[PDB]
Amino acid sequence: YNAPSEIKYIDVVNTYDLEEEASKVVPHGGFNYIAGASGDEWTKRANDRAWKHKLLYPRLAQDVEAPDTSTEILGHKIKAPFIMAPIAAHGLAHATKEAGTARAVSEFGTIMSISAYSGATFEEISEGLNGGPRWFQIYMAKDDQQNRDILDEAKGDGATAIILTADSTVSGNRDRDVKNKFVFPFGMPIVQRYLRGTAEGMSLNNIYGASKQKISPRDIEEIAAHSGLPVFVKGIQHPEDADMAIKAGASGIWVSNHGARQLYEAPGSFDTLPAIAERVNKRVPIVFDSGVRRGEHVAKALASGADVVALGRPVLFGLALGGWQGAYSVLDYFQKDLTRVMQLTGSQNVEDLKGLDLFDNPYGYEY
Amino acid sequence: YNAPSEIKYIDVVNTYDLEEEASKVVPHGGFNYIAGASGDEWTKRANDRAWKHKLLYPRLAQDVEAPDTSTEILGHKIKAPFIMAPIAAHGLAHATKEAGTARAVSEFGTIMSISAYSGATFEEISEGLNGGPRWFQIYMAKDDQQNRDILDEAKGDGATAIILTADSTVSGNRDRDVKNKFVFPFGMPIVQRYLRGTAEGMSLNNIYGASKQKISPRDIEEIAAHSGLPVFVKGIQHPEDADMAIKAGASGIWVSNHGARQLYEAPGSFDTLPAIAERVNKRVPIVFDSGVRRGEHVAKALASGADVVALGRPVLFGLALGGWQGAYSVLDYFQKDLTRVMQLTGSQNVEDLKGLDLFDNPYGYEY
Amino acid sequence: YNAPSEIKYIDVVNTYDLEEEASKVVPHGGFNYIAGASGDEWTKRANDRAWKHKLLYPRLAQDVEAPDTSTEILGHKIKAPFIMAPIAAHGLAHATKEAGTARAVSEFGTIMSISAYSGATFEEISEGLNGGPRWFQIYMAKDDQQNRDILDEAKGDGATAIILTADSTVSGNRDRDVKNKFVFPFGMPIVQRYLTAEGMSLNNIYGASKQKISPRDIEEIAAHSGLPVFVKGIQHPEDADMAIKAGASGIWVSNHGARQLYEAPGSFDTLPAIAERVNKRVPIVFDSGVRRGEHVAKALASGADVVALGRPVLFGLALGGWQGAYSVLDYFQKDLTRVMQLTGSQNVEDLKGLDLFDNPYGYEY
Amino acid sequence: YNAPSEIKYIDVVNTYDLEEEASKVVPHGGFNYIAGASGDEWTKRANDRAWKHKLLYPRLAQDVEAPDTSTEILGHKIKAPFIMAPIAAHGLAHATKEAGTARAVSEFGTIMSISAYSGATFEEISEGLNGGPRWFQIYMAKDDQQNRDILDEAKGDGATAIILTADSTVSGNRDRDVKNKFVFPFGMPIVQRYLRGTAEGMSLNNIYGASKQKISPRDIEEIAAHSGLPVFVKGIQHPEDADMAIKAGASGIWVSNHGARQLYEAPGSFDTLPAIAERVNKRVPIVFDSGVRRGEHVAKALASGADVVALGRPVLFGLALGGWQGAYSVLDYFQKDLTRVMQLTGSQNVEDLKGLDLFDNPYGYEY
Ligand SMILES: Cc1cc2nc3c(=O)[nH]c(=O)nc-3n(C[C@H](O)[C@H](O)[C@H](O)COP(=O)(O)O)c2cc1C
Ligand SMILES: Cc1cc2nc3c(=O)[nH]c(=O)nc-3n(C[C@H](O)[C@H](O)[C@H](O)COP(=O)(O)O)c2cc1C
Ligand SMILES: Cc1cc2nc3c(=O)[nH]c(=O)nc-3n(C[C@H](O)[C@H](O)[C@H](O)COP(=O)(O)O)c2cc1C
Ligand SMILES: Cc1cc2nc3c(=O)[nH]c(=O)nc-3n(C[C@H](O)[C@H](O)[C@H](O)COP(=O)(O)O)c2cc1C
Repeated sequence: YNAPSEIKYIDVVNTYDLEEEASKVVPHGGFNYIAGASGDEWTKRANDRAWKHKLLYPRLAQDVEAPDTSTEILGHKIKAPFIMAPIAAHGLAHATKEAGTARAVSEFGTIMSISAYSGATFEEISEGLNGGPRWFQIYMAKDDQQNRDILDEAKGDGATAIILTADSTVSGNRDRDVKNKFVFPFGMPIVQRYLRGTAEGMSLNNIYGASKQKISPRDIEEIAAHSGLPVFVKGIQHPEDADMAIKAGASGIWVSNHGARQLYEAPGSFDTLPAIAERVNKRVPIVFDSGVRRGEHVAKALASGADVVALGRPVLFGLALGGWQGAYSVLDYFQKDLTRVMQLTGSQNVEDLKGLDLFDNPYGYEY
Repeated sequence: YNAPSEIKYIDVVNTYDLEEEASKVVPHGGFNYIAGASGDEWTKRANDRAWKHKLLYPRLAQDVEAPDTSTEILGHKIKAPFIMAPIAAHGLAHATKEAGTARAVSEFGTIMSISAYSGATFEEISEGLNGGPRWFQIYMAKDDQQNRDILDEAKGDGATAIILTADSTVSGNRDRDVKNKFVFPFGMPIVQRYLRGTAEGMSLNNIYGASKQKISPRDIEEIAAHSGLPVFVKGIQHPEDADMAIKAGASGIWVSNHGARQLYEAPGSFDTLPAIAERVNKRVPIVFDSGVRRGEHVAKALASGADVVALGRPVLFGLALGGWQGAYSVLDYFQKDLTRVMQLTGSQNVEDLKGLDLFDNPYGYEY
Repeated sequence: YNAPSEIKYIDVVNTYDLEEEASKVVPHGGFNYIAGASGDEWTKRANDRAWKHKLLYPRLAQDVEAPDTSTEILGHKIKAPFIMAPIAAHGLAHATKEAGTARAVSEFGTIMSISAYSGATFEEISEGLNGGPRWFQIYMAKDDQQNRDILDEAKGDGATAIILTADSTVSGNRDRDVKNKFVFPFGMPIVQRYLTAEGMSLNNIYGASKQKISPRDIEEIAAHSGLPVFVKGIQHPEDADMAIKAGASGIWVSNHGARQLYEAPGSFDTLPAIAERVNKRVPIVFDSGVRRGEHVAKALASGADVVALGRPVLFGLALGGWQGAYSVLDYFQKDLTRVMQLTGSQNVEDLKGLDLFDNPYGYEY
Repeated sequence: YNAPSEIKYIDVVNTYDLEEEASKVVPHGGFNYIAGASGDEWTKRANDRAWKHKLLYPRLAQDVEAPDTSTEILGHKIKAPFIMAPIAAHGLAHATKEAGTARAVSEFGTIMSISAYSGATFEEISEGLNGGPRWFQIYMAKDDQQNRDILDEAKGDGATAIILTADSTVSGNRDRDVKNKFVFPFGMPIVQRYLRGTAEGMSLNNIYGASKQKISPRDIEEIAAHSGLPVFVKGIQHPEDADMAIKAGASGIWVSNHGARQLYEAPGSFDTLPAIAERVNKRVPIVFDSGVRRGEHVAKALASGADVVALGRPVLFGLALGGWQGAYSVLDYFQKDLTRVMQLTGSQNVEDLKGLDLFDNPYGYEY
């Protein structure tokens, strides 16, 4: 598998351009595993276009200067209101894999979420983190002792939160991967204990098939009880699931449609956030993902009831283009992009973003 | 007329790509008679885009595993909540014609709808069905006695329901077939008695022209009284017609716009379904059709008041690609497609689909 | 300028296709005069896309057979609920000019509307019409004598109604015509008295015509002529009130095929508010974008009594003289007949009562 | 830097065509500095498409002839209800630069707004104006004394209003300029004092960066007191900013989004105008800009609460193609374009425009 290996900073004009730039250096199967989505990708497009539904106001004479992007979540002080989403198999994008990403996230000054489907070991990722905060994202085994073992290993590594991803009990209908007969070109060491052999050579379909299908609210209770860490439930698009998760002992709600990689013909993730936030009613923090590309998207999420957002495909494409420094350039971009938005919207700090008026655009994308 | 004749299973990634595939092995005229619709096909596009007006939510920690697609309608146990739509002249798609389709439907474990405009005889279809359940779809004669005879032969053959299609008293404005000067290359044995001759060489316009124009609610009561079978009324897009039909003695409502092949500049069929379901108020079963291409569509139709859906074009395209095995592959695709959708929506059985919350998408297709 | 000249029937599958086909037989400048509209033609597209705002229902077991398309308007019995709209300089389309259209309209069995900016004389047109009804559409001279004379000539020739066109006091911003330096290649007998048209822009022609039309003008035309008067060009309900009050016997809802005010609604979208104001006081003619039987149906379900046909008939004339134009009318009649059968309508009155499905998603659905 | 120099009238069919025409005579970097906007320019498109949201009615038999376009604002009599927007660096478009634009505006008979980021000195512009009225647009220095001098200097030149442009406290995300590495090829003599060096070679990001970031309502107060002139606050899109501005001593409101060059993923300017006009409630005059390309636009804006509009890009494109004569030709087109719209909408004068009904188009651009 010919993953790129060059390490270098990159100029980011916008993150959209990074997709096509990455397509030229990443192998065809892996690239399309990363970039693609369910069906004909209408819900991926909806994730993007949802940002035009609520528009930002420039505000004038607001007595603002040098906006501050720092915030805090569950007692982590972070440099900007975003974190790194859990993403499988970073080796598809760059030879330095999750250790590359981890170094970038750490030196930038935010939180790394570690996928259970990582192609790096905890030891390898930890080398990249170099002390930096990490949250571990579990894809559950069917066997209870194996979940206890995985969670114990995650906690031993330093995780300060557990992310239960529950929107992938079976795979999405990912046409590109089907058409490409995509299989993983390397192992997944954290979960291989419950796979039939090694992830190498398996389809995602069958790896999710090995994970737990019959997730119930008791799993949230049990993960909380066992780990003693705050538990996020990830993949929420319906507000009743945020109330269920909280009542089952969740410490955070992670609004997401898995980057449109899961259920097809579903809403753009952003359009779901306000009802979710209204139901959460500030009981616990909210992480939002699925389609964040610009500082304006960071701002709009917060104004709509998120505390932080999670970043995904653009960081991975930066990773492809420049290893840890390319991924860092993308994080840096987002920080600067937000800073501009903060200044022009009249926002001095992060809490101010959460209070912004939004202009309703009933005409949608074509205006 | 060089119809395809190969029999084989086929890979279905999505049903949409089956159209272009079928186009390369079906003669130009018949292919376009199958794919085409009225006018510039805006209402066919509407049938497809309607599915984006109501969007599915993924649901989490639902305690669902191995969902069951099995259901029952008018006492028939079927393997999934879909049945075969009545479609004329399957020999246009495949040399094995309706006998091929029958075998696929029967082997799969659902209901075959026999079109009065079949190019195959009752016994030739019965061959392929091998004992499997069948519903007969009447295009009425003007002559009362010819209707009684057609119903008698249908019932004698084993029909357990009669379907009256009443949205075709004259033909739609099918631009492709006008431009191609399409005429049928074979005969229609069941309705031949009222054609003045044979369907071979006749336009569809003139075949519809020979059937009954002055259909009335008495026709429904007469068919129910004579056959002694439950009667569906097919073609309904307005709720008042549902009230009419039930009052006239129908045992089922079949919501359909005939694949957009009849009235032009009409709504997408799915958009008309909630109003008709509300009016029906569970008094009889509802079959929905016109635009079903995905398991998501099956789920949405049920969530919106349908009890089952009927499949059309994609099963025909499958028949063209690999005979009965080809059509079978299509049925199997829909079954697996729906199973995924059930798992991700939190539906353990088919009844749970009927209670799903849908997200309203007032932006429509471009979002 | 050489207009086509061939006469023949045509196979009309839809009217949209006739635009491109005609483009291949009409000289460029003239064809684009016929086909073009103001600005980037956004409002002409709006006229066409408005039809998807209200959708028809198929209706079943309606006990209907052999629908009847015939109707009546201000005493004239017609074979279908449409008439020919007034259009200028038909010789741009076909050598046989307004006489060819006349004959088509006449044999088909509906009413012809005569433009004052016609290229043919009353007499040339009357031979075409062969005993058939006609409405004269006036563009007003700034001088009263000339209006009296035109009106008498028009009633002398046989006009049974008068159409006041009031939406063209100055021209639309027609970019095609400006880019093409388009000028009329021949003359308009009926109005040259206030100008020859040959070699002048439409801007300067409208320039000569009356800019300060007022409600008085409608009273006067009714008075002088003693014939039922239509006010043509209306898109706002208040002008329907203004009109009826000044003695109009009919409202003609229209935006001039989008050849006039730009960035305005599609014409069909304006129709309900106007019909509601009119409150069946006088008959309503509707135009600006009818292309299908479905459109005739929707306009009638929406408060119109008949529609007027424009572009497609003229494309039909380009292609095949009188016989082509006739094929288009025959198309519309048979197209309407299908829609009636599928919608559950036995007759034209049934069309005016159809329920329509509201589509708030618009054209892309 | 190869600015065009030809001086000639031009036959404007529509303003949109001027952009491509100008692109062939203006140097690449400059041209794209002028034409471009923030991000993917979605908000520049929204500026343009907002015009289709409210549609004009033709009105008949209105007894109207020879519409009068002239109007009055803050005691200037002007020939049509539009003025010239303050735009930096006309030298990017034409060697005659701001003196050329000035002559056109002066001869047409309206007001010139002078950008603090002019490439021409007050004297050069004054020569072109030849006694014509002028408003000066300030980009604030951070140093108080220096603002006093700038305003003293503008007042001495004959400014009869000051325009505070407050939506540019930092630059928009102008991807064209980033990608072209645009820097100014000449100086800005008026603001040299606070760049402490030439603008030549500097980016717009660093120029804005030198102007004042922390603009507060007190700045508006201090400018109105020190200058004794009516102050406009420019860049307003939210109704609260209009309240704030009038409260702080402003004598006019200027609704603008900087032609989409500033905050991205914001509304189209016109959609913001009614709510601002309702809040202002005729207390001061309103100038509207950002996307006016047609006479129909000027009408719609006045019908929506504007007193006059400000014209930007189309005028500069004219200047590129014809120096002062080409710019003049643009002003002349607008005036005739408006005149046609007055006649057909039944508007005898400018006040009549302000009373026009508009048709609400909820279907937006695609209809
Ligand atoms: C290539 C890829 C791999 C992913 N793998 C995982 C995973 O292992 N675990 C998980 O919880 N989410 C995973 N996600 C979803 C991300 O956590 C996140 O929801 C998504 O990337 C947000 O969408 P965006 O990148 O389009 O903005 C993955 C997403 C991508 C694109
Ligand atoms: C090629 C073709 C032939 C059809 N023939 C019949 C028929 O003979 N009888 C009938 O009731 N409906 C007929 N229909 C309508 C089908 O019952 C069904 O309503 C339609 O196929 C649903 O649209 P879809 O197939 O695009 O989903 C036909 C449809 C197609 C495409
Ligand atoms: C080429 C052309 C010339 C026209 N000339 C006139 C005219 O002289 N007087 C008039 O009242 N309307 C005129 N109209 C407007 C028509 O009466 C009618 O309102 C228009 O054709 C409706 O649009 P449609 O043909 O696109 O359906 C003209 C239209 C066209 C296309
Ligand atoms: C090249 C260019 C330079 C501009 N420079 C300035 C400026 O120096 N000061 C300012 O207040 N506005 C400036 N603007 C904004 C204009 O004042 C005005 O808001 C804008 O041109 C209106 O948008 P439109 O030209 O697309 O109609 C500029 C706009 C452009 C395109």
